[PDB]
Amino acid sequence: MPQLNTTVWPTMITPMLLTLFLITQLKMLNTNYHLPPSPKPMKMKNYNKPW
Amino acid sequence: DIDTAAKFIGAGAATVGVAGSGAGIGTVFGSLIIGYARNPSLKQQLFSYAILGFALSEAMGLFCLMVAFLILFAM
Repeated sequence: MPQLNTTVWPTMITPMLLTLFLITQLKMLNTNYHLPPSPKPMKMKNYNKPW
Repeated sequence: DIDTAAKFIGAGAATVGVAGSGAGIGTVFGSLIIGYARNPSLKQQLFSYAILGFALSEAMGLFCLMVAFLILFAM
C-alpha cells in the first residue's frame, strides 16, 4: 500500500498546507459581495418651516 | 503458505462487513421514499439529508473494505 510509505509524507503535507490555508483563502478574500444598491427615496432633513 | 491463506480468510471475513452498509442504504432510501410521499414540497431538502445519510453508511462500509485491502496488499 503506497499510502503507508512514510518516506514521502512531507511532500504531500507541505503543498496542501500552502494551498489550503494561503492561496485558496486569498482567492476567496478577493471574492467580495457588495451590499445591494438601495436608492433611498426618503431622506430629507428639512428643518421646520422657518416661522 | 499459512500466512497467505489466513490473509485470504481474513479478507473475506472483513468483506462480510459490507452487508451493514447495504442494509443501511436500503433503509435510508426507503425512508426517503416515504418522507417524500408524505411531504413532497420538501423534496429537494429531503434529498440532501438522504445523500448525507448515504454518505455515512457507505462510510462504515468503506472501513471494512479498507481492512480487506490493508490485509490483502499492505499485509
